[PDB]
Amino acid sequence: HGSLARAGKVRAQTPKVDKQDKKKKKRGRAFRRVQYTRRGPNSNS
Amino acid sequence: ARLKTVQSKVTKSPRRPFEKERLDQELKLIGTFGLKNKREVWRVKYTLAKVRKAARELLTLEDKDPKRLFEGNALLRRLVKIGVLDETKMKLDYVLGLKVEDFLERRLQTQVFKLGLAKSIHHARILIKQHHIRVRRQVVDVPSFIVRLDSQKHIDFSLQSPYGGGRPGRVKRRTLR
Amino acid sequence: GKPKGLCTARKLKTHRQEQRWNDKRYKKAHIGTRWKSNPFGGASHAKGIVLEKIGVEAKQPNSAIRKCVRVQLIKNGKKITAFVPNDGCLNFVEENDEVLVSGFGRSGHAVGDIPGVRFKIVKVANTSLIALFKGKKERP
Amino acid sequence: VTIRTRKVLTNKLLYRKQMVVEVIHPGRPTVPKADIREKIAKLYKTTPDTVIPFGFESKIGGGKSKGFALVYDTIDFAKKFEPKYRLVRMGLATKVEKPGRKQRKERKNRQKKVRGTAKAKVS
RNA sequence: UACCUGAUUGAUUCUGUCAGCGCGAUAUGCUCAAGUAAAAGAUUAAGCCAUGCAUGCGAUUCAUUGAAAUUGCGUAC
RNA sequence: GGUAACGGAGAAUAAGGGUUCGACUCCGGAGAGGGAGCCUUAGAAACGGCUACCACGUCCAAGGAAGGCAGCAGGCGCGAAACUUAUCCACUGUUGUAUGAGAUAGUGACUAAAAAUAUAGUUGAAUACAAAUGAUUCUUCGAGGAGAGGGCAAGUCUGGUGCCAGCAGCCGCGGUAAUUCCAGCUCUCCUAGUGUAUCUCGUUAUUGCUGCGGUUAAAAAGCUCGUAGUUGGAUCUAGGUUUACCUUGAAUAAAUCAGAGUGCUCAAUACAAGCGCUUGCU
Repeated sequence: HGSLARAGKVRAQTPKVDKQDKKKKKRGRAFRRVQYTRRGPNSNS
Repeated sequence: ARLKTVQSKVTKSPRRPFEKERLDQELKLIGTFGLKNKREVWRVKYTLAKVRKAARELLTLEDKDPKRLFEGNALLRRLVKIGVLDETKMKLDYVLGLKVEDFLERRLQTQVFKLGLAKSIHHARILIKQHHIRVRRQVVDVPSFIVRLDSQKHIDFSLQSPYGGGRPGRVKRRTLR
Repeated sequence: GKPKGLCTARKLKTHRQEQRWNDKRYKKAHIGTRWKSNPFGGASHAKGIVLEKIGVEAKQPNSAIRKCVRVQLIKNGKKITAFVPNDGCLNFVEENDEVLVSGFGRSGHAVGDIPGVRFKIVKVANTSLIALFKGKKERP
Repeated sequence: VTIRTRKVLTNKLLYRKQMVVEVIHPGRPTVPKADIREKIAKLYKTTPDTVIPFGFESKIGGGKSKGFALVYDTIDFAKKFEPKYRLVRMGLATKVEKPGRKQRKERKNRQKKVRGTAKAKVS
């Protein structure tokens, strides 16, 4: 059970993964325009 | 010594931060009139609500009240000169019918692309930012700038802009050099 | 029923003032011992030193050991227990350490499944615990 | 570089004239105050050293700009009712080199401690 | 804009609080293209202060224009 | 007796009725480390005046001599908490060369208004200023904060851990097939801002005068007498002397709040300004 010594266990066991690179998203009015044109939003399944 | 500087707020946040109806409606308004942020539209809503609340407070009084006369005539005057209120509709019982779209249409950003000075509203905004629009011999770089009825017909290209008469832009100068 | 006479203002006002003391909020805000009883003395943040670290059995039905640290405030020397947010952050807290502590959110009441813990650490060794978790910085 | 004048008041009790001068230099930079001075002098058929343009601020995008002007009856009245800094700026008078207030205050403070004629000597 | 929503139950209707929600004050995290106004050691310690300044300017001029000094005035604003 | 109390003008919130605060730019009061006593004067119980005591310092050749930043700027402490040991009388007043009053520049995401990331900077000019910087004209070149189960807008995608690590204001997720964690990939809110903590107001008709509730949810005294308090029946000219109360005026510093006009480019703001033509009118 809990023992006060197992700190960081899950994040230590966590397999390490890197990030991905994407074109700098449009900022401000361009972001609003892109969102409007694109107009669930995140329907994975 | 120095005094307190007088400040005042123009934006009032909605009581409900999230509701699909308001969210979608306001997004649609942003799309219709090119704005920067929801604060832009809340500013117009709160100006409209100040107008409507003052008009309602006035209408609570009878017709010929001195204050009612003065304030209502002044408010109808201001809306007329901006070009929001109709000049054949002179009453507060009728000013209680307006919307944010009305004031938003009276922004320079709309008129630029409306009168053919820009293709898109985004193009209009970037032109104003780059100082290629002028009004009554006055280069206004403020998209929310409020265009009166009189100045409605007094906007053309800047007298210095490459597109309004002037030195070629940086790209053109690079190419020539 | 309440009095309704046109000359009973004194009775109404006195009764209302007397009954305001039976209100938890009014009594809590006007008792007079608030400053002496509250560890922060009416402030929002405080500074202290670490003494030891403990694990608290989270309440039922939750099963876990929440990792808090016993701290001593510098303003008054009172002993409190402060929670160390985010994963594996107790490592960044070593005995005899200077910490900035703030309220947990419920104004002197315990939060969640952590029993008897009403403060939380906002900085350790003059560093933001969130920065330490996010790797934006390192232990001085 | 058209110049125009408005709000002209003849100050006999100050032996000058006060107006508002507007200079139009579209495209071009702000007018040199010397050029403004020459144009005002030609306008008012009076010496170019007896005319004082000051406080000239330009509007955005070139073009309009506003700054005040003082046309003086004679150089005596000019360098009679005027602060020294303006005369230094236009060269009528000259700046006098003076120590900073910090150093001068220190000097007077030490001069307080000393009595008699040694006050001048101490420095 | 005279507004509510989640949580006691196998389910229901209440009482009731807790939580959410809007504004403002103070502190603080991350971050911040340039500009305009602009608060700013009140909160606790009316605690202690190095160092510099913050009150000095008609009558009386045998010093070299006016120094020094005596008066007068102010320093209670 | 207490006040983590200077009073007011006012501030925040805000249907109405209110609740809370107000050290702070204006007005009144008080104090100059704590007390006390005085000189001068029209005016002081003055402290950038003196005298003594107490607390705490400073220089001494040890005989003596001194100090009062809750003025400006800075320093140490205290703390969650607050700026340059700068330039000037050029502006605003004091009787006017003098004015750390006052006016300039510095640090400054307190804050209020206005606004770049798509379809800035830089070189030297011109302006301003007591000098300056930075603003206003030309010319050389040349995206971050939170979030994504419900409240509440937005993923039952991929791997680890198996009630651990962690999240979570609340309800609740995590026990070997996690939409809530740890990651990776995805989207929503707001936006150069966005979170967190404490507190005020609304929400709260959960302090109820408007306006709550008391059979069983908290709440009718066991019952009666009784002073103060509160509240008290109808009735005086309908027809064909005192008060209380209501109406209207008088006396009522500004600044703020409400409120006309005016393109400071808009707005917060500010209280400006706007036409002819020069010797000007409003």
